[PDB]
Amino acid sequence: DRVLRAMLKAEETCAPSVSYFKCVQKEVLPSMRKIVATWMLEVCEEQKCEEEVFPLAMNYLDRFLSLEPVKKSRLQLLGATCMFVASKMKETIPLTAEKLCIYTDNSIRPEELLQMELLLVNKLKWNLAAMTPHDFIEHFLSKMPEAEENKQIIRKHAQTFVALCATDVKFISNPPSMVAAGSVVAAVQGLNLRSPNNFLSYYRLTRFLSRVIKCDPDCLRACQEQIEALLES
Amino acid sequence: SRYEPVAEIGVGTVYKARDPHSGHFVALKSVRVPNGEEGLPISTVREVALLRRLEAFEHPNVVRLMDVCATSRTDREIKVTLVFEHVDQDLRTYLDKAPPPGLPAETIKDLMRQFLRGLDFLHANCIVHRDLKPENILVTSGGTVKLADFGLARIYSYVVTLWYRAPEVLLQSTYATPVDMWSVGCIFAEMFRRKPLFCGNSEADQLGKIFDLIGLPPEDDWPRDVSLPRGAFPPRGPRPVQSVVPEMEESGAQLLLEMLTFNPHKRISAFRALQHSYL
Ligand SMILES: CC(C)n1c(C(C)(C)O)nc2c(F)cc(-c3nc(N[C@@H]4CCOC[C@H]4O)ncc3Cl)cc21
Repeated sequence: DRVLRAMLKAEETCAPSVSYFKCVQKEVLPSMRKIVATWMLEVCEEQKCEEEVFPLAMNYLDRFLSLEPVKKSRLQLLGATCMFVASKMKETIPLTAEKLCIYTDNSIRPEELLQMELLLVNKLKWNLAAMTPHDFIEHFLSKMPEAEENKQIIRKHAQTFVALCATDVKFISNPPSMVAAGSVVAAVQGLNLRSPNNFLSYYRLTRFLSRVIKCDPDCLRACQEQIEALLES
Repeated sequence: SRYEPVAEIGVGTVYKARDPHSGHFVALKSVRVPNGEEGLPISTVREVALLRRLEAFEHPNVVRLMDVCATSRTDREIKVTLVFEHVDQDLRTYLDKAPPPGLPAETIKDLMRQFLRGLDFLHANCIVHRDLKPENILVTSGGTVKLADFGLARIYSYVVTLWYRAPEVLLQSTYATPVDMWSVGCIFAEMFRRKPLFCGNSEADQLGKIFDLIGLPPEDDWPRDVSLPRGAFPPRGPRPVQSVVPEMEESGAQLLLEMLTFNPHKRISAFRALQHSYL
């Protein structure tokens, strides 16, 4: 498709830097991002958010961290602000500033979150409709030879993998199309192991999805292995 | 970037500036949106972001939004600056500059094809311009036509010409995607005669002007909710398009009438108009 080639272009313009912890950030470390990422996932699950809110919010956080140094005391404020902008972009009823501050035990106040919003939206140059692995999983599923029943289960497992991947630093290096293909492959491999006669898309699915993204099958394989190793922990 | 201004493009107010690194000229448009308890208005965040999303398609017939910044902030207002690649002239200037007799028919068809290619792309991406005019239809040095000033209705909401407004918006009946197509018919005819087809000072005077060419619509054609009743307009018959629009071939006048159709449900779409034999 021609929309797929525009999605792959759009994700190259919303790309975070794989070296921001070394080059940009002086106090923020991966363990801190994992804690703020885990907290954001908990807020989304509790608030019954649209599944895309959490990977979109993480996408905003990595991009902002790639351009602006942030004090480790203001990382939670940044995570809450990323969820706030992501909620407005992907939800009919966006999360309120005070509903996000409640989840910080009111250590941050709405005013601080509204000031961060201007900073975040400006540093991202209002590129807020960023592609998320969820957009790619849908494109891959239509192409895949599976009955609607199987696509719903593949969609569920792949999205769980995308959420797990977002907490880890591998979400920074791999573009959303890569995270989506690695998660779909990890999901179909798991489903085929449980039912060998079903989910027959497993067969050389890495090579298949690498032709759709025009990537190296070795990189997609490395991505899939990284995602599966994360699931074990 | 921190674009330094060069001149004022015109009028709310658009300025011309040089990109400090690229060196390319850009057009700056500033809009004011309310600063609520929930910070940036949700419509402003969604609408501007969706405009940014359109740049990935790299459509040749639309203006490119290359930078956005919330430059100012007070307790009651947030100022958003939109940076667009500069286009040297607008359709009106292009039409006025051309010497007599007028623009060649081939030139008109090519401009119409580009206008309709750009309008269909907006229509496909759930955008309705709602204020299509020669001033907002920009023309590049190469002759490429690029549409501008669209998708900002929510932020622009929170004086102007009615010459291109569809009869439904004048009657305050149903805002719809086909209103742009009615404006295309007005622009299309204006390319041949080099003058606005309908000039109305009032919302009822504009309708009266429309019925002088298109005739008076029948009661069945009349919309369910009307601000102004049919009985308010005199019984006018349909006037041939050729009488008011010069040097237009019969197939062009047929296409013009498909765009200038009172009922928006029967009105030609941008995609159908592109498939027309005249184009
Ligand atoms: C002027 C008007 C249509 N306009 C409005 C408003 C809200 C006022 O309708 N916003 C506008 C905006 F944001 C941008 C432009 C624009 N202008 C140029 N070039 C100018 C165009 C006119 O001829 C002289 C050229 O120098 N290039 C690119 C762009 Cl994007 C025009 C805008």
